[PDB]
Amino acid sequence: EGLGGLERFCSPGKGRGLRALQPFQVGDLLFSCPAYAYVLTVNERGNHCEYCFTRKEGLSKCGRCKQAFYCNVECQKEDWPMHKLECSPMVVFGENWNPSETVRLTARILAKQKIHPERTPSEKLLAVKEFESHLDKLDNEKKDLIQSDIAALHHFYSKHLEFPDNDSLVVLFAQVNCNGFTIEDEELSHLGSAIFPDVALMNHSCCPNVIVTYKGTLAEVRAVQEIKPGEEVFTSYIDLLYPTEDRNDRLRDSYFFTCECQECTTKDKDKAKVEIRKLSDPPKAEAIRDMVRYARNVIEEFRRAKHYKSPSELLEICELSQEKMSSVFEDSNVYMLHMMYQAMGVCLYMQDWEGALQYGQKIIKPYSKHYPLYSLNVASMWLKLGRLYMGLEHKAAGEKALKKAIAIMEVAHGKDHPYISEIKQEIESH
Ligand SMILES: Nc1ncnc2c1ncn2[C@@H]1O[C@H](CSCC[C@H](N)C(=O)O)[C@@H](O)[C@H]1O
Ligand code: NI
Ligand code: NI
Ligand SMILES: [Zn+2]
Ligand SMILES: [Zn+2]
Ligand SMILES: [Zn+2]
Repeated sequence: EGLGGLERFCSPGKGRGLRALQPFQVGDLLFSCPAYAYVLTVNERGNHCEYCFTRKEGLSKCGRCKQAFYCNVECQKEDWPMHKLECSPMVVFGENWNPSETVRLTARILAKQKIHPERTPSEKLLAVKEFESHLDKLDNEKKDLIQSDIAALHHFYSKHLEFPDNDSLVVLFAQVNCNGFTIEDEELSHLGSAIFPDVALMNHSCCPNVIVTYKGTLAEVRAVQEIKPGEEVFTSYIDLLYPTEDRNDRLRDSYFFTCECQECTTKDKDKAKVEIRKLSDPPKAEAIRDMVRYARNVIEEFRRAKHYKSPSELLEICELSQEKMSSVFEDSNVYMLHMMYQAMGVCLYMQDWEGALQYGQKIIKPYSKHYPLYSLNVASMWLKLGRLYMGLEHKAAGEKALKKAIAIMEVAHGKDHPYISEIKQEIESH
């Protein structure tokens, strides 16, 4: 089956890719991909529906496990062939049931291949079986991690799946690591993980021409730039706030390729991204190389500390790190912004609304200067600052920030996306 107005071609040096045949304007929808296989992240059960992802109050709990909710019984029955892979296992394993989301999603992919071997509507251009794996590029540490996931798959999903051999399972796992998507809500909060075959056919660019948004469990690809007939459709696979070197470190590590787009070539946004303090005695080169090294290393240590250190301690880390950095860097620097965004999140947990709003206010502007025009990160930030304002009863400011969020969202999600009608109703109440 073909996908209208688009075409799968051979992108030189980028393997298989998707190009446009007709023109697409900013905001236009390229295509929609129903999810081939998906799973709702554990920290969201009860909040969202396990079948359609609809966010609602009062959802039908599952009688057997009491850990899976639905809007009604049609969603419960419709989700059974997939939920049964964990209902009983969740009750029998109890506190020992902790498969990694990657393992859960892969189990669902195996169940899907068994129930529907034929090509699905989610595979009109690219098929799950023909996914790029990058297995020959794997080293021993990465092969060891894929081995731990195969051990988890067998350990938790043996009641129903018919596993092939380790050769086939390390391939599928490499394929999921290369083409698996993560679903986020209107605030970029993680909801789940899914497999979107046709969507996984678009290569990466740091200057993307399309954004992927989700309408429930449906992928929607909308043009954020003008796409002319014959030019490739490009998506951003990573967080575009960081400098070139950081971006490619993530691209090479996770996707086995070194981007070459205009941005990675000329590195225009790099300067402002690593703004140095216009001091009287401007910092020395080696001082900057040393500060970038320290910053990158503390990013990693904070990722590690978020797993056992109390919020007070984490906040102390963002403050002390921002202290030591503020001597070479400007607050617009992406490393100061990183520590600040993390601090704002910690305040959001502690329910220190005013502290979270203060940090947000400080972050938003540089955030706009660093990301593209239509960026889901910028929109979700405006959305968060807007709901912070409205919660605290700052109607004027909340209305301004919310309007900014709807500005970008109308392009990315389309003007009729339920998220937008929801924010508009959010403006008509406080
Ligand atoms: N800009 C780019 N430069 C080189 N390779 C790219 C690229 N963008 C995507 N890729 C390749 O695309 C894979 C992502 S899945 C995207 C489609 C892929 N080209 C395929 O034929 O199946 C990456 O692992 C990498 O191999
Ligand atoms: Ni996770
Ligand atoms: Ni991706
Ligand atoms: Zn539902
Ligand atoms: Zn259940
Ligand atoms: Zn790039």
